[PDB]
Order: sequence, then C-alpha cells, then structure tokens
Amino acid sequence: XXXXXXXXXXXXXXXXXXXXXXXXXXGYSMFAVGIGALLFGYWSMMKWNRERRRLQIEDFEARIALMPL
Amino acid sequence: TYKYVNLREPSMDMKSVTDRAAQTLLWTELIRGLGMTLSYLFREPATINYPFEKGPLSP
Repeated sequence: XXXXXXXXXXXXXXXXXXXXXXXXXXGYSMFAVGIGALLFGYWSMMKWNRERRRLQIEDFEARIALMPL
Repeated sequence: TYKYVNLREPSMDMKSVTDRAAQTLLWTELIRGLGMTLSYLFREPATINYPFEKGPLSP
C-alpha cells in the first residue's frame, strides 16, 4: 500500500471576504450626540457660574463690612 | 482578471458627502484605528524565553 499526502479543503477558508463594515456610527446620528453634548455642556457650566455669583458678591461684601481693618 | 483598486467617487450628494467630511474634520477612523491595537493588547502574546522554553522544530 502507498501512503502519500492527502488532500483536504473542507470549507475552502472563503476566498476573499470583506471584513470592513460600518459600525456604531452612522453619520447624522453622531452629530445629534456630538452637538447635543455641547448644548448640555454650556447649560450645566453656566448654572455653576450663576452659583459662583452668590459667593462672589458675598466675598466682596466682607471688605465693605470690615472698616476697622 | 481585473479587481480594481480605485473607489471611483464614494461621495455623491448630501448624506454620502457629510460622513466622508466628518472623518476629515475630527478623526473617527483614527479612533477606530486606536481600537484595533486596543483588543490586540488584551489577547495573550506568543513569546518563548530561550533559557527555559524552546521553539518548534521538525524531524
């Protein structure tokens, strides 16, 4: 009996298949989150600066109140 | 046999132009390229230290 190297292909490994595809981001939907984070960013920040004004006037009031200084 | 490497204008009008502009305005594909090495970091490396481990051979 002769024994040589046997042939096997099975699945053929798929000859040239695309793996690159669009994922997560679509296009217009990313701008809704992108610019949406900006509008949420300013509104949250400016409310803190209005709360800073409560401290600001109260800080300068200490100088006016102190005349024996 | 012919396979063609040229894409021949991927952008046409409105919807196809904006996403091709978005990747050049900010980055997106660079952040997508960052993710390629990110998962590559977690998977176990195939490394052999010679004074203890030995590499594959043949008869």
